[PDB]
Amino acid sequence: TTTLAFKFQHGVIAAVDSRASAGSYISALRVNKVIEINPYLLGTMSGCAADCQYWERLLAKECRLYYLRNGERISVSAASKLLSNMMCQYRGMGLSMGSMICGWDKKGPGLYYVDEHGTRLSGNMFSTGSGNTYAYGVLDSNYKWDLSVEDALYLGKRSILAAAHRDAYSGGSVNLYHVTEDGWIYHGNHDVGELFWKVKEEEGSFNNVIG
Amino acid sequence: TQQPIVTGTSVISMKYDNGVIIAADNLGSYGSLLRFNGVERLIPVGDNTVVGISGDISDMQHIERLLKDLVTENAYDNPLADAEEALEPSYIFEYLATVMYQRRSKMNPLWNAIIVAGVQSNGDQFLRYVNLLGVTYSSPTLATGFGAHMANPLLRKVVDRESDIPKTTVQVAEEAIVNAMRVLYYRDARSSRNFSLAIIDKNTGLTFKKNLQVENMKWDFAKDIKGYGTQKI
Amino acid sequence: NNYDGDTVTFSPTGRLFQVEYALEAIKQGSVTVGLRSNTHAVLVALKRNADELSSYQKKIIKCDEHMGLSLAGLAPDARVLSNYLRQQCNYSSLVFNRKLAVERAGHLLCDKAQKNTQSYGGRPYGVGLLIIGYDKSGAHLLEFQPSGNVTELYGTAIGARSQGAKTYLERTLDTFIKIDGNPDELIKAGVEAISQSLRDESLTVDNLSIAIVGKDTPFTIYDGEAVAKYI
Amino acid sequence: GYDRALSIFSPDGHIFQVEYALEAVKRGTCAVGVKGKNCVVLGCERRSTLKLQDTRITPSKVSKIDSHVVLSFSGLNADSRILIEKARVEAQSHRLTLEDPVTVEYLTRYVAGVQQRYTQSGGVRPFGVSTLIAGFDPRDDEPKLYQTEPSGIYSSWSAQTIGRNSKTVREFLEKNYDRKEPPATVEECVKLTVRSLLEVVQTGAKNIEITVVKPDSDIVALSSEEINQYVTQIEQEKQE
Amino acid sequence: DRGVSTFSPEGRLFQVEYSLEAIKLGSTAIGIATKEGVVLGVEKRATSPLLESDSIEKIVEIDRHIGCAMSGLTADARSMIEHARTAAVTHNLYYDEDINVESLTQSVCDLALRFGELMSRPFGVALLIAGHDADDGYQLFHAEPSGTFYRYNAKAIGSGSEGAQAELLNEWHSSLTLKEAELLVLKILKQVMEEKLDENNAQLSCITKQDGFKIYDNEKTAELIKELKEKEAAE
Amino acid sequence: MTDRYSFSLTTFSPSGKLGQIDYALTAVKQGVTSLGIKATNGVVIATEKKSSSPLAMSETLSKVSLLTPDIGAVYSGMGPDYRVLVDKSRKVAHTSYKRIYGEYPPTKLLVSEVAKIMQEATQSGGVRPFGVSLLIAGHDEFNGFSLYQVDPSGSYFPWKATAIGKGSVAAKTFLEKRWNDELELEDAIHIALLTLKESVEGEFNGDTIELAIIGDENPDLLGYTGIPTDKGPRFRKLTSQEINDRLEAL
Amino acid sequence: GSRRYDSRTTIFSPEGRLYQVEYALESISHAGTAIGIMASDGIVLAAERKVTSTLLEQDTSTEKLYKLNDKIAVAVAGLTADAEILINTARIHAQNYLKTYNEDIPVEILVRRLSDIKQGYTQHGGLRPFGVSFIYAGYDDRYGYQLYTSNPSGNYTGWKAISVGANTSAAQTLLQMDYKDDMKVDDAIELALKTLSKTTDSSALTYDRLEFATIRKGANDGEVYQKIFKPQEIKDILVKTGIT
Amino acid sequence: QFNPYGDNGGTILGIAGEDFAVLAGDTRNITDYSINSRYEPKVFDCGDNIVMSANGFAADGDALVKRFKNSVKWYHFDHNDKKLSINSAARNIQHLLYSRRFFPYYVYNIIAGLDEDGKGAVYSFDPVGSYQREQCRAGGAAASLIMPFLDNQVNFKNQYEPGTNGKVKKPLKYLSVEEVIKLVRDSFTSATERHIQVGDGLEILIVTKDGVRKEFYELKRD
Ligand SMILES: O=C(C[C@H](C(=O)O)C1CCCCC1)Nc1ccc2ccc(-c3nc(-c4ccccc4)cs3)cc2n1
Ligand SMILES: [Mg+2]
Repeated sequence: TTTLAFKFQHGVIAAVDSRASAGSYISALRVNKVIEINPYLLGTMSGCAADCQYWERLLAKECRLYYLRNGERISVSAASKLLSNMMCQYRGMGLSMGSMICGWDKKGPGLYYVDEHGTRLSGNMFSTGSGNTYAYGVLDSNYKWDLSVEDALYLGKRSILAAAHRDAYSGGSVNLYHVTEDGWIYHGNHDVGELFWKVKEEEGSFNNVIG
Repeated sequence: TQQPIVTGTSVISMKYDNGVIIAADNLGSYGSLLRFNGVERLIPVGDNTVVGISGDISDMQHIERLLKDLVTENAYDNPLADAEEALEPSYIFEYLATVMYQRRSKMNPLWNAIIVAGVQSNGDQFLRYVNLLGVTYSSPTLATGFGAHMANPLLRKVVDRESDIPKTTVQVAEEAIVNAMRVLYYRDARSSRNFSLAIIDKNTGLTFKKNLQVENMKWDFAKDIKGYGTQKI
Repeated sequence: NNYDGDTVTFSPTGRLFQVEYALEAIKQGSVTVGLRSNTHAVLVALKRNADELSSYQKKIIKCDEHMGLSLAGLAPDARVLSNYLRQQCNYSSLVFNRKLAVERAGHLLCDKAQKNTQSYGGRPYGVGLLIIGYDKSGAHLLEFQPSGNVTELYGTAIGARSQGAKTYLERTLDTFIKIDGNPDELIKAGVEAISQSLRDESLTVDNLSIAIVGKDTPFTIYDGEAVAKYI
Repeated sequence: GYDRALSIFSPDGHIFQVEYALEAVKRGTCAVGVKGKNCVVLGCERRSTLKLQDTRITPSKVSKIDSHVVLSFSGLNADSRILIEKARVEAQSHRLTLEDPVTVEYLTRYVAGVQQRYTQSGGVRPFGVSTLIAGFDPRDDEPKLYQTEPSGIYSSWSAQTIGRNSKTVREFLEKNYDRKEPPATVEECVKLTVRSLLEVVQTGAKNIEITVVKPDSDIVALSSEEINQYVTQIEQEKQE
Repeated sequence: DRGVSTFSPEGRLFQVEYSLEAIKLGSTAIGIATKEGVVLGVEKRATSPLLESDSIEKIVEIDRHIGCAMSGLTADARSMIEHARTAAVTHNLYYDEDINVESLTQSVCDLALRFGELMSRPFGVALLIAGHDADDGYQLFHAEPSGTFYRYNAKAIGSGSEGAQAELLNEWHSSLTLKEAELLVLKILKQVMEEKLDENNAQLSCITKQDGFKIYDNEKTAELIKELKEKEAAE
Repeated sequence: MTDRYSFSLTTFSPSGKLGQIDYALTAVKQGVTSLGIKATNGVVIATEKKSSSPLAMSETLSKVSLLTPDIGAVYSGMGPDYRVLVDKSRKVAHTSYKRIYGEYPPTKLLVSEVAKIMQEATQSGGVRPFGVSLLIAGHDEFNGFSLYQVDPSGSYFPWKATAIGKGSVAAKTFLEKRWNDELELEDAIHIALLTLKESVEGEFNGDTIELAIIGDENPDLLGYTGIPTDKGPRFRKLTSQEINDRLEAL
Repeated sequence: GSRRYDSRTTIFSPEGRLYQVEYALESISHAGTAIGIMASDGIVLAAERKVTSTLLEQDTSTEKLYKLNDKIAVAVAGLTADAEILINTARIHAQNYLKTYNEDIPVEILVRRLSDIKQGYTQHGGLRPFGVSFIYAGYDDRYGYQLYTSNPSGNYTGWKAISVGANTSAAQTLLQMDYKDDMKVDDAIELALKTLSKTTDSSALTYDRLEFATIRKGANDGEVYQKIFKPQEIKDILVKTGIT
Repeated sequence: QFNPYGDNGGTILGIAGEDFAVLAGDTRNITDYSINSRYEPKVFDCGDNIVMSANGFAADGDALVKRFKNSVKWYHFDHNDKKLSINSAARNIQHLLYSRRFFPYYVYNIIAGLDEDGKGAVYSFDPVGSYQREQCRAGGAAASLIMPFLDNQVNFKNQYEPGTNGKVKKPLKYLSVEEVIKLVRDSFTSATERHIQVGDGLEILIVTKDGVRKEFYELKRD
């Protein structure tokens, strides 16, 4: 698995892979590792699929109830905290969940990392899963705040591709998302096999691989 | 979680054209010690069902009491207790299966393997298995423990699939069961010569045979076997 | 008088007034009829509306594929008792792979209602029920009173003006019991029975509610244009 | 446990215990709340039947629930402490779970909910307390003033009074307070709050307490001399 | 004294009947169901001119497809609304769909008779629950403290209810538009209210399939009031 | 079932009276007279053995009870209420003191514990107050000899000498004239016997009177030897013969 | 059932008063008068024992003045048994605070805690309230010397001088007349005894009918000392002030 | 020590068509190297045009199916006989599975039916409740043998159009029910050859707007 998310001038980008494995066997080529909590909130998935789905769909329940009670949309900070507090109850019981809560609120674009230990970190850039090291390399060397939406989408896409290539448990396809103040926008499913050959030619990268 | 102490070995059974047959030996083993020789492991419930139990005997005696209490409870405020609202084999089995799965789910199992044999109201044959894990399955032949490894192969030669059931008579089925019990006595170290056999027929009802013995055994060829290879004397 | 403040108090003549007052709530309720043959059992219920803008309160509740009832009195109490029946029918299926006998269902309702008549703090149920069903001993009809009394009958009626329908069924006893293998004729007899309890108002399309269960017929409820056939 | 239903309906559709709790509020000392353009002022009556009192240590009538919200009341004093404690706990509980301080509306809704719960729970009686809750929402410069009562209903007010002779001071506020142009400054808002209490109080000495709450957690309580200057100026204009 | 769950000699629960008297003292709330939507309107009834009327919240959102109006002891409604919102969202969690209006109403009514010696008394508030689902379309329910709920084409609750209900008897037909229903609620509210109806002491709302539940602005309602005055002066 | 009386049965009346406590005190007034006198080197407590029938063996009914080796008690009012209070008093001396500190409680603290039990019956749900007044005499190292009275309310007072029950008013007057701060134990016993004779109608002897003392340590009543610091109980119940001997010198 | 016999101790009257609290206050008005006076250099607690006997052991007796900790004491008016229940709870609370924060409990915090317990008995549980009124005399390093009172309603207030129990109306008038802010402990001692001597229902005020206590910074250097007066010491101060 | 879990073998396969869906599974039940039954049904009609199979530990599989069938029954009671949509059933099953997050149902579950637009639908679950909608899914013992074949013959993976040499993929043309059943039968016949736990019989449940139909085929019994 490889997931990432970063803040920038024009919101936040969220990119994930699509592979699921049972040992060496690839049990799924195309799983959705982004959860649509609400039209202004997203959540990545790494660790146990069941734990990520259950607790984040339950976070959505709680974020919706918030809106009904207060007539206002919940902040990214508060949503991330509610989630981290759920993890804190099954503390030590064996849950496995690593996610990044992406959204836009009154303070602008927001991004929090949350894991099963109850950890909750605010930051401009995060990446989780077995392939996060490969993604961080591409991100750290190409990231700017002055990024255009077009270039930013490509960065997160190219970063997943880097991990899908090297990490055996990462691959399948890339799912892209862009979060604006008017909500999140899905930017499609991109097969890694086709994307790889395309990027190699157009970029000139992956010279070591023959095509 | 426990361990079984006093145990009962194989229970074997099969369907035939008009009903079912079930059998089990009369031994209660204490490890390698053949401690109790008069143990009945086939327990009739009414005149249409026989429950055959293997594994822990103390848990068997507990199940025996649950079934006895089930009959008592079914008769309460039930004018048709000996007729339309009598206990069916399917009712008795599902009850036990519910109990077995609940007990394993509390990590405190009844250390048994059970076969419920009987005939339903509509004359249909009933034969289903359940064990300490709550695992259930049905087949034309069913056997527990060693019987699964040695008896089923012999009984499946008579009834290999569903279509063979109407072609199988009670004399043939009983002959196969009795032969299987002899084979288990030859080869199962926790078996006894003495056993019980029950037939539930849709016409002749429940026939319960006690104090049966394995007979017509072949041992004479043993006299010619000498040494373990090179010895002649 | 002095002995009607709670359910835990007998009167000097040995009466339980709170139970009798609960029985009174049934008499205020809208009429419902029950009757059976040897093959089928039928419920017929006159639904009541609040006004012309309002809907007609539902009277019949399904408990299982082979069992259900009609209500007269406090509707929320019928929901509680019908929920209990649904669970008991369901316990019998899941544990024993056995459809719950109608007679045993009556015994369970009796015992549940009884506990509310002997304890302090609680109250009796304020509803009467007519349970129909088809089990291993054929068709059945039961009448439930919140006193705890449950009775197996060929036919009956409860609610306001129910005495008219009950007399009709008492005359027709020998006829409708013989209506075997003919669901429509058995319903006709039920619709004709409930008609003996009507005054001023008549049976319209959104007024009438019918239910049936039988040998090869799951418990099904008929409302709206589905009962226009019988008007 | 003691489960007895004390708050119940009567034949005419009244819950007498809740209504008798309002009579306890009627007995309590007068409390008033007035919101200006950029502030809210809370005025409170102190009955002068009790002298030889130590005013340093005596429980003050206005209580801080958080750094940005205050609560005053009329009715049973002991009952008010329980509501204040619960409110203070909820304020910190909100900051801890949501990472924002409570809004004035939220805090009011919570206190009102506690009051309501005590009108249909077994073995308990209603709070004999009405509250005035005032403050400013985080990063907001719009004044907030709410009222609660034993039944559990709550609402927002441009200006409001509760307690004994509240009928009289509400009469004063209704004719003196203009919605189109509220007290533009702190002075005007305090002056109007003192004027309203002078209709009922008796002597303008130690009988009037004033607490000014401004935006961004700026809360201060006026002293005796500061209030006395308002009392002096009001009556000197009145002699005409 | 006497039990809280006691039956009267007539076969009614004393406490339930007494709570109905409290609802009669409440401010008027009216609901009208049409094939274009359901309209909900309420009398605010401010006790004083200093009370900021926009803080009076007697019309409430339960879900995007379900709205609710209240009359009686309005403080009692808060826990009922909380339960309704939880039930609606919980069902969406379990079944990935909107919940039926009837099922939501039934869930609220299950609380009603959970009182004894559970809560100590019945609720002293009635609710008009309006909404839309794919199975039964636009619906309006009246939820009482007895645990009973009736569906209605149109319904009025509160102090001016029997007068308003008689008026709704004559005016309602199956071909009403949404605009016609809006004016009809305003007309009947103006008739039964003590004070003169305006945008500040009365509130409108509606539920449509497209836009969901919406509370009307005071500017939007003011225009509908002006439109009402002119059409009544037209004959 | 379940105890559904979770509310107080003792409440304030408009006049500020707690009725059930007052009525409990009235029950104590009807009770047989008992008294206590404190000396310089001891304390004495006494009462009449009012036998309900001559066929009854009054020796089996003990009105004067040992609570600890150095503390004793007597009562006036309802006997059964006393008996259970003695059971609880004996137990609380162990659970709330001896099992913690390894020694028996001082008189005042055991009295405090008994008082608490009696106060709780005056406020707790579904109970009536105890219908007894207790006189508790005792000794401990740091406080010396002491005598306490405990009422149904749970209030307790230390006395030099006092009386409760039937003829308490007359007996307290009799004690005021005779008591001084220089009395020896034998003098206090003599005064106790004189005081008690006034309230007794019928037979007045060792078989109809119950009397005990808190005095010197009794090593003969300890039951074992070998530990110097353990010297025996200070509580001792006088025999029928021992009482009669002092009635000849009366 | 049981409902029949329930007095309903926690309900409002039609006028908005708590019946049992008002009746408990009526009980307290018959209790021995207790007075507290706060000075610049200390606090005085004086209290009258109720119609005693000559055979009562006074030197080991305590019905009015109790020690909560080294810095705080209370004077009692009402049911003594009820007061001891609350006193032991207050002693525990003070020790809980000391264990938690390693500092002596501020006076008001202790007073609020006890007053909250009293409040609870008026709002829930169906039990009768505690028929007790306290005068709290204490010291801490925030507010210095402090006097408080609490009553069965659970309401508490601070005072410069205050009385509880019998004849508080007469007693409060006398205190209000002669009290001044710059007063000292020795003067306050005299005022307390003079007030009791005029308000008492007894024929004459003697040592055996009094309990007395002071809280002074008259302890060697910056620290506070509690002095529960002995019978002989009460007899001496009565002669000194010129009452006997 | 007591092991509450077991492995009853078996293999299941779900394929979603354009306007239909199939859920197939072998009928062999086993423990270790023994056969318990040559015909023990594993795929069930649960009502509302939904089929289900919980493969793995048969005791947990029978319990889950039994509970879901019950959930359908109560959905009708509680929501006015409303039809339970396949997406709603899938979400419900997630919550049934996660109710045992710490003592899981040891089964891989698949359901099949039609969505609300009438198109074919398959949903696939893990033991703890992760689920997602899929086109093709093989579950159980021989899942790793079958899925690669389905990637190739259903989704035409690694297949390109002759002459272009890798430039143009093979177009994803829709499959008929008859074409799907062939791929199912060949999948199980191949699995039966190379996997000892697969054999005896094959039962297929086909779902269309007309209802649920069954088909049975013999497999090798060795
Ligand atoms: O997160 C991880 C694994 C970790 C990783 O690769 O870094 C591993 C590190 C290497 C050792 C093992 C752990 N896997 C994820 C992540 C997100 C996931 C999101 C959805 C799914 C879904 N799987 C089904 C599904 C699958 C198989 C069968 C049936 C259903 C449905 S949805 C699976 C997901 N699996
Ligand atoms: Mg094979």
